[PDB]
Amino acid sequence: TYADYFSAWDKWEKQALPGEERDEAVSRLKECLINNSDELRLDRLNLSSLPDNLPAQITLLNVSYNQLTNLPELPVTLKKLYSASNKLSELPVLPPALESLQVQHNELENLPALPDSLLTMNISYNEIVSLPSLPQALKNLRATRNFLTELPAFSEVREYFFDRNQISHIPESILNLRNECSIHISDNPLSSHALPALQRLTSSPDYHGPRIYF
Amino acid sequence: IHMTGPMCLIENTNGRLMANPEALKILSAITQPMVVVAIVGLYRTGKSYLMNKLAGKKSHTKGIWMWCVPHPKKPGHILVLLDTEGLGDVEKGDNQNDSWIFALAVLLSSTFVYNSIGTINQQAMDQLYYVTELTHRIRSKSDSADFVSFFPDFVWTLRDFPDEYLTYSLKLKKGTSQKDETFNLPRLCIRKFFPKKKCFVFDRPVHDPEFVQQVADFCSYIFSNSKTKTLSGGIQVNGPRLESLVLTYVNAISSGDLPCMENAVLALAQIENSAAVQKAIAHYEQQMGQKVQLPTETLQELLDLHRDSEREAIEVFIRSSFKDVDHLFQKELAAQLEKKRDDFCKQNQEASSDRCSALLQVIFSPLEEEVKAGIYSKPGGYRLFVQKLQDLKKKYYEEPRKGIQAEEILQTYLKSKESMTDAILQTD
Repeated sequence: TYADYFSAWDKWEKQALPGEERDEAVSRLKECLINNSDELRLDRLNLSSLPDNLPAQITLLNVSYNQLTNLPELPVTLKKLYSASNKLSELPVLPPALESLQVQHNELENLPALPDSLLTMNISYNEIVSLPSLPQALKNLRATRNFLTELPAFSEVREYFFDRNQISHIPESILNLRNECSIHISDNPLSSHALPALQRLTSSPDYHGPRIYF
Repeated sequence: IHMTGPMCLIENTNGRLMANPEALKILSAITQPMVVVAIVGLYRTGKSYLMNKLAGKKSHTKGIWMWCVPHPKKPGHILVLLDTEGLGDVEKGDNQNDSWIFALAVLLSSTFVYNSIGTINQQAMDQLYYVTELTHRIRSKSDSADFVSFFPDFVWTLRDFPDEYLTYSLKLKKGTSQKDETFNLPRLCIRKFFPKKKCFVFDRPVHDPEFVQQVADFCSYIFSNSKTKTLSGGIQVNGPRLESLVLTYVNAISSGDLPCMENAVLALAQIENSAAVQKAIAHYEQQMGQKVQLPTETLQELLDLHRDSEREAIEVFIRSSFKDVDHLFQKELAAQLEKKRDDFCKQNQEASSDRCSALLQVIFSPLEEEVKAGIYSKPGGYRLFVQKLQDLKKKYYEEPRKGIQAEEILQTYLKSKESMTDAILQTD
C-alpha cells in the first residue's frame, strides 16, 4: 500500500546511531513516494543501513557516501544505481532494466548477475576476484583497483580499463575483437614472455585486434 | 585586474583533464605576485560561501574554478581563489580525476583548504582517499620527502557543529597489524607533509549570530597570515608562471608521466629565459639600428660599436633571467650575436662596393660621354683631359663615407681605362 510504507520508515528512524541523519532520510522518502517522484537521493546522511522497503517505482537511487553494509532489495523499475564510497560487502540482485551501476570505494567481494541493459558500470576501489560475462552492450567499465586474476570474456564502442590489478594474462578472446575495443591493463605484473609478445604482436597488421594500453 | 564572476580554470569533462585557454589568458595578463588558496571539498558542502565572502561580494561545469580579485590586506599582491566544483558527484560525471584535481589543487595553491561537513569521524577520513595517493601521484625531483618544501598549510573547515580538536585528532595509534596500518596513511600524510596545519568550525545558519562573525574570524585569518606562492627559494608566483605550471601539470597528466615539481620549474626557467634572449635581441637591433649608417669610415668603428652593444645587451639578459645552468642560454645568445657581426661586416663591404660603383658612374660618365664624342682628339686636348681627370678625382674623395673598399675598386677603373689616355696622347 502506501500508509504501510510510513510504518517501516518511522520504525527505522528509531533504530539509528547518534550521528545518523535519519529524520532527513525519512523526509526525503516521504517526499519521493508521495509526489510519485522517479528520483530518490540519500546523498550524505552517515547511514549505517537502509530500510527494507524502498518505493516500488523509482528509477534513480543515489545512496553513495555513507557507512552502508548491504543494500535492500532494489525495485524492479530501477534504471540507475549510484551507491559508492560506502562500506558494501555484497550487491543484491540487480533489477533487469538496470542501465548504470556506479559502486566504488566499497568492499565488494563478488558481483552477481549483470543484465543485458548495463551501458556504463564502475566497480573500482574494491576487492573482486572474478567477474561474470560482461553484457552485450556494456560500454564503459572501471575496475581500477581490485584483486582480479583473469580478464573476463566478452559476449559480442567498448572501453574498459583494468588498471592496478593482479591479472597478468591475455588469451585469444581479447585478440579476437576488432579495432574498436580499448583495454588499458597497466600496472599489472604480466608474464615475462607476454610482456614483449604484445610488442612484436602489435608491431604487425593488428587491425583485427584491440587497443591495449600497459 | 577585475573579475566579477569566477570562471573555469580546469574543466573535467569527457574523461579528460583539460585547461581553459580563455582563463589562461587572464592569468598570463596578471603580472602581480599571487597568493593562491584552494577550497577542496565534496560536491555540495556549500563550497561557494567560502569564495564570495573571501573575494568580498555581497548545474555547472565540474573541475577547478578560479577567481582573481585584488588582495584586500596587501599591496601589489593578488590572491587567487581556487575551488573544486563537482568534486565527488558520482552521479554527474567521471571520477578518474578527483585524485588528480586534489593533487593539482595541492601543487598550485599556497594554503590548501579542505571543507568537510562531518565531524572528522572515520567516514570523513574514508572520504579523503585522495591524500593516500599523493606519494603515488606527485613526484618532487625528476620521493615523498621534500613535500614540506612546497606543500601548503592545511586549513580544515568543519561546516556544521577548534584547533584543539585537530592537534590530537590526527594522533595515529601505534601498532603493526594491517587493520591499524590503513588508519595511519591519511593521518600520517596530513601531519608530516603539510608545514602548518589548522582547523575551523562553523555553526549552522538555520533555526545568524555566531556564524557571520565565526566565519569572519576565519576570513581574517586567511587574509592575514596567507603567504605568497613560492617555488624553489622565493620566486613569488605571478600569473604567467601560474599558467606555465598549469599547462605543465595538465600536459603531464594527459600524457602519462607524473606531475613533477622539478621539471615544471626547469621548463618555466627555460621559457622565462627564452624571453631574455628575444629581449636582448630587440635591444640589439634597436641600438645598432640607428648607431650604424653603412657605409662606415673605418672598421674599428663598427667593431667598437659591436663590442659595446653586445656586452650592453648581455646586461639585458642578466636583468631578466635566472637559472641558466650549464650556461646553455648565455651562449645561444652569444652565437646569435657573432653571426650578426659576421653578417654586418659582409653587408658593409657590399654596401661600400655599391656606393663606390654608383659614384663611379655618376661622376665619370660625363667624361665617358666627352671622350666618346671626341671633344678631346683636338690638338691640345690632352692637357685639359689631365686637368678634368685630376680635378674630378679630387672631386671623388671629398665625399664622406665611401666604405673601407674605397679606392680598391677605383683602381679597377683607371687600370682598365688607360688605353683612352694612350690614344689621346698619341693623337696630341
